[PDB]
Amino acid sequence: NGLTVLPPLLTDEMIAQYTSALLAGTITSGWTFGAGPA
Amino acid sequence: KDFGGFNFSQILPDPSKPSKRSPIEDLLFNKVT
Amino acid sequence: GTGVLTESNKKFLPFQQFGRDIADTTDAVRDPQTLEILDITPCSFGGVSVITPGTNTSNQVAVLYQGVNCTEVNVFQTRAGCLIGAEHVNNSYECDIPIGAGICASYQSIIAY
Amino acid sequence: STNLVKNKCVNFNFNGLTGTGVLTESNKKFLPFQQFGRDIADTTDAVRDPQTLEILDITPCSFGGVS
Amino acid sequence: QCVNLRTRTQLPPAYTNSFTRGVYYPDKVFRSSVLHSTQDLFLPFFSNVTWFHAIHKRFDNPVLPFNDGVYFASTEKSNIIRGWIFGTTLDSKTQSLLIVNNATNVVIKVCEFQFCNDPFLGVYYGVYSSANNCTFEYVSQPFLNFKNLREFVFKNIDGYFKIYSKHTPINLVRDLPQGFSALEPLVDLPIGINITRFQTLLALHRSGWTAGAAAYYVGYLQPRTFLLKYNENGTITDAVDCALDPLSETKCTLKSFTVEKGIYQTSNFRVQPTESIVRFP
Amino acid sequence: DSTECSNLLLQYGSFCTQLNRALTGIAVEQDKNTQEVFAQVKQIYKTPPI
Amino acid sequence: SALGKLQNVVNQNAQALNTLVKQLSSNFGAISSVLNDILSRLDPPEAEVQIDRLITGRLQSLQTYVTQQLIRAAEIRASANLAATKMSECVLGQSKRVD
Amino acid sequence: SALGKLQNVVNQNAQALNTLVKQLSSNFGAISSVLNDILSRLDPPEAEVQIDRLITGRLQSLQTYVTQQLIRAAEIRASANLAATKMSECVLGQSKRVD
Ligand SMILES: *[C@@H]1O[C@H](CO)[C@@H](O[C@@H]2O[C@H](CO)[C@@H](O)[C@H](O)[C@H]2NC(C)=O)[C@H](O)[C@H]1NC(C)=O
Ligand SMILES: *[C@@H]1O[C@H](CO)[C@@H](O[C@@H]2O[C@H](CO)[C@@H](O)[C@H](O)[C@H]2NC(C)=O)[C@H](O)[C@H]1NC(C)=O
Ligand SMILES: *[C@@H]1O[C@H](CO)[C@@H](O)[C@H](O)[C@H]1NC(C)=O
Ligand SMILES: *[C@@H]1O[C@H](CO)[C@@H](O)[C@H](O)[C@H]1NC(C)=O
Ligand SMILES: *[C@@H]1O[C@H](CO)[C@@H](O)[C@H](O)[C@H]1NC(C)=O
Ligand SMILES: *[C@@H]1O[C@H](CO)[C@@H](O)[C@H](O)[C@H]1NC(C)=O
Ligand SMILES: *[C@@H]1O[C@H](CO)[C@@H](O)[C@H](O)[C@H]1NC(C)=O
Repeated sequence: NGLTVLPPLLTDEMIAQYTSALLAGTITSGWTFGAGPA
Repeated sequence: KDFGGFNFSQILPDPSKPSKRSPIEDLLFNKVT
Repeated sequence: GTGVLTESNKKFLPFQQFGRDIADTTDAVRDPQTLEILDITPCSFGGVSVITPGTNTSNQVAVLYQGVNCTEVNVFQTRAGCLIGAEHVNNSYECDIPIGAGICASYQSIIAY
Repeated sequence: STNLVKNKCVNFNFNGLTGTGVLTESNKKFLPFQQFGRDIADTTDAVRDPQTLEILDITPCSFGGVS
Repeated sequence: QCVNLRTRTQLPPAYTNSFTRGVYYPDKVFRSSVLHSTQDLFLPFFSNVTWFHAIHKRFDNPVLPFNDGVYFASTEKSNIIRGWIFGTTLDSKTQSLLIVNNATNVVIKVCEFQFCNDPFLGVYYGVYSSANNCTFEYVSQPFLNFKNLREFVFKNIDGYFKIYSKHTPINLVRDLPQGFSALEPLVDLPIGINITRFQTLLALHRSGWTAGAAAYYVGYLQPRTFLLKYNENGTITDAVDCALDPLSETKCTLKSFTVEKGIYQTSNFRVQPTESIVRFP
Repeated sequence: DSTECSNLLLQYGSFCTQLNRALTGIAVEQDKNTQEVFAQVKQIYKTPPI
Repeated sequence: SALGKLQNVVNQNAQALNTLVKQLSSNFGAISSVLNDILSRLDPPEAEVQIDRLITGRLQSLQTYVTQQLIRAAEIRASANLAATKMSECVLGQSKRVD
Repeated sequence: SALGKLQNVVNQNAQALNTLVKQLSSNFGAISSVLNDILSRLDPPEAEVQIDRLITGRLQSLQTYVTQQLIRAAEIRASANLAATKMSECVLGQSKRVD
């Protein structure tokens, strides 16, 4: 009836990849990666 | 303006301008229409 | 009504004639002459979006039909919909113009990636 | 067709178009066929006098809050 | 007086591109520095416009259906084209409109003319045989390598026949020039009669007869929306056809002639019902 | 698909444009929210194999 | 009930969509809620009035739905800003802020 | 596009005001959008109906505009509270909060 659902720009695998990158940075580099180079 | 080599001319107010604004502030007011 | 009639796998009881979904819209109907069940899918409707760079750079455009398969309208099928006028490349770049479902568009002709 | 007054808030009736506004002299150079004038918001802010071929701006009558 | 012309050479009419011509002022409202969207009878951009020639032996005077509106383009020198004929049956049974410009003055008449099969004017170096019931007369100012471009738009809405005109100095030899020129409304005519067919009037040159070099173009109007641009002086300088291409549709939707980089929602696509099915017991 | 209903609906003006614009703003806002929350690093770091 | 906050947001959005679709079934004081029935059963002078009643009821429903969607969008935006703040201060650094 | 955030606020406010003035030109199902035309062309028994239609349409438009302004005002208030927090914690002191 005219209703459409737009897909999200970030898919679930890409969001999971972002979380994986954050986890890898915080495990291997601590807080250094958040303020500059890892 | 003796600040040990630090220059703040771009953020301090300009005496030459009637609005008494900084060059950055003047740029910001110019860039908004 | 208006719709697309497809073969149905439903098991209508003999009294039952037309089927309604959760939202009380008629999603299945029985033909009164030959007792077979047909699904009624709503006709394809979607938004038409124009992907373009600045007019200073170029006048080329691409069109996105949201939620519409490519066979009911440089043709590329995305989850967001059918994209006409942009070539799909296998290389990955940063997002310039967001299309959706992980797909973005850029100008280099207009490419989608 | 009565006399035309300017710089006052009056009820204007130009060729069947009525309203209330201050009629002032205009600097808009109209084309010979055009009679009315509109702004961005589709409101008539300029008019051409039928008796004398001149252009007048209609500024709306003064209004504001009283605090 | 009527004369049959029997020295024509058979040739099909040509076709060419309209480009961005056929634009006129939709109303009598002055607008300054604004963009205005109008839904009127307009000629589409880059449309297929019919091309007719007058050259020597070609003498193109067919009778064309009026449709909802007519765009007439004239690449003219020496003023061969003098006027037009409008009506339904072009005889005394119905009432017809006649527009002529002879050597002295412009005459507009609404009469029941007994028209010739081949009506024309003549200059030495005959339009109708009778006019019985004349209901309206109007005398006006003179309207008039190819040197002159004369653009006219004729509309018949609510019993009012609108004539829009524009004169452009041109120097193109054969086809239409590419550019923009807004047509100012020239004559608002109160006729209140039915018009479905028209025919233009040419002028012969006598020294049999010779046809002067002229070319005209016929286009038809369709109901559509244009986005018009008004400058600081209130003159229309640019227009956008909202239904021509998706880029102009985006320009029409955003109400701007410049579109920034990005994705913009412009329309809704609905699959139209191809057939109607009835199923009864 | 009613033409008469749409013709009557046109008398009320740009309500439909306002509603579509608001929904579009919400839809882009959700993507902006997801970018703000998750896309805070521009390097995709990976763990060592051991 | 560990994941109640997300389920609440999903349920609210689905319920709003269901209510908006359900509002089409209401006639809003007209003889029928179906446009085709009104167009096929009545002359245009009274069918215009019935369609007008349907249009105003549906438009009121749609405006109401958009209004709660905007309010929920504001709430989700505030929650997302808080989540971004937690991601910046708790994950990408060590925070001295209590609780 | 450096100052896009302020420009979006200015554009939204101007667009809302422009749409609000444009809503006056809609008749909302009446014969005309001009009150003076209705007063001059019709008797008061039908004029009351026509002004009733215009009043309800314009009132709905104004209520919609006020609701949108309230939501935007809430968003700007949240942004201003964030800006005040940044002014207190980043300019008037050194902050240990990451990002
Ligand atoms: C601080 O910076 C300002 C601007 O960056 C300097 O002013 C410049 O001075 C040079 C030579 O003295 C001139 O050629 C430039 O035109 C000046 N720029 C402007 C914008 O005025 C200033 O000299 C620096 N130092 C101090 C101590 O103020
Ligand atoms: C020029 O030719 C046309 C076409 O043949 C002539 O028109 C015919 O006139 C006769 C008059 O008796 C009619 O009966 C025919 O029906 C007409 N034909 C058409 C197609 O309308 C016209 O009369 C000729 N001109 C002259 C001066 O004779
Ligand atoms: C114009 O129409 C003629 C036939 O009417 C056709 O042959 C020609 O190709 C058309 N031109 C264009 C540009 O479509
Ligand atoms: C106008 O004339 C055409 C044919 O000459 C006819 O079909 C049509 O019905 C007429 N219209 C009116 C309003 O008389
Ligand atoms: C032009 O036509 C008008 C009316 O038909 C007539 O009065 C006038 O004399 C004509 N001009 C010439 C030069 O014959
Ligand atoms: C039109 O002309 C014919 C013949 O001259 C005449 O019989 C008829 O009455 C006229 N009609 C009108 C309305 O004058
Ligand atoms: C507008 O008119 C002025 C003179 O009144 C002229 O200088 C200017 O060029 C005109 N603008 C355009 C776009 O033609």
